[PDB]
Amino acid sequence: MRFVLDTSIFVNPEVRDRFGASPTEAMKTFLDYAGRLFGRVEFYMPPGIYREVVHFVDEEELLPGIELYIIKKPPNVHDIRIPAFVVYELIEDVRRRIDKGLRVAEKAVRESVVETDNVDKIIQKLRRNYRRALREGIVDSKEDFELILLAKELDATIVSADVGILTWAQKMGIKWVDAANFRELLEGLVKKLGGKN
Amino acid sequence: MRFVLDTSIFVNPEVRDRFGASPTEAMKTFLDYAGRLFGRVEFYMPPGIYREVVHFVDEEELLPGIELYIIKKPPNVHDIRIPAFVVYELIEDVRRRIDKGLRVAEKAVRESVVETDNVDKIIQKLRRNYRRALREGIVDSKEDFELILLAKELDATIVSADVGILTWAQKMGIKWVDAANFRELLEGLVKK
Repeated sequence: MRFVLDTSIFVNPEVRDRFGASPTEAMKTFLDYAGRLFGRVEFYMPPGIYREVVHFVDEEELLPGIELYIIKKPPNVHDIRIPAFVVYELIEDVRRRIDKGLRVAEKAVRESVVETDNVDKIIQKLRRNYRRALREGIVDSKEDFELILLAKELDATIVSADVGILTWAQKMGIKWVDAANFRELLEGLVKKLGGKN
Repeated sequence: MRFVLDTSIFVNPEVRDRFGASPTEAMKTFLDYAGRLFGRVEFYMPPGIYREVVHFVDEEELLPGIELYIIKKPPNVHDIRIPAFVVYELIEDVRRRIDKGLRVAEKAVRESVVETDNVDKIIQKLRRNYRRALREGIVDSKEDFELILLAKELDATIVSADVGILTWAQKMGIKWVDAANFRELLEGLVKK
């Protein structure tokens, strides 16, 4: 049994809280389950996803588990074929993520700026935040593709709280589970396989 | 012989001028060649590309040719498989198209915003121009994929002046020609 993990159960405050009060504690709780399933169940992340979660998590404090129990593996691309509609999936993902980023970038400017600020100061704040929304929207959509393609090739279950990802997985015939229910699934996997829970 | 046409030879002033002084004139000149090659050479556009060209071209003033000699055909997507690296090509294309838009949005904001605008007005000018850059960057990248996939399925030659599209065609082993030389290519086909 193989799982491909999105950032959700570690970095999304409304789902990672089922595992811990911080990303580091959430990861620690996850790794305790992953350790108890070592050799029976494998957990994968594309490298770009892993780099995002460990921006928030204390990697040094979670050795050896953080390196042994999460497999960092980019999907294979050479000689691999995918449905053509995947391109439309990626396009909607980019538009979905960028539109949200623009709102976030706008709301961020409207909290920092005061009516007395000059024109150039206002423009540089919006341009900076808009540029960040675009670049993050693009990388994250590519990372979404990596997750999908990795789980497809591994015949693994995707673990995410992102509705767009789960619908995309569904359409491609990829197994998935809602990340909000992942701890429940992990608890049931330990009980099905033995050992202290 | 089959050709898949980008907007270039109709809407890009630096390329269509080789066919006519306006998009309508360019289309008229092109249809002149396309009519005389009817039955020998077929010309295709994805529907989204066609709608873009005829926003600038008076479709009414060019009947019957504009309807007979250009085949509007979306690529097939159902049950179609593509190489996975196409998605990476599309990602680079999106970034390329968005980057171009940012320059357009940049100059447009720079001219539109004035010292007197309140905070709401500056934000609305910036948001409006950036959203338009994003929207067009997204549509153009999807149309670029439609062009690419169409030419793939037809084994047709892409006709474009867009560096992104030609590089994408090259990587995928799709025939292409620089649209700046298309009239010259058409002239040589007609003499045949």
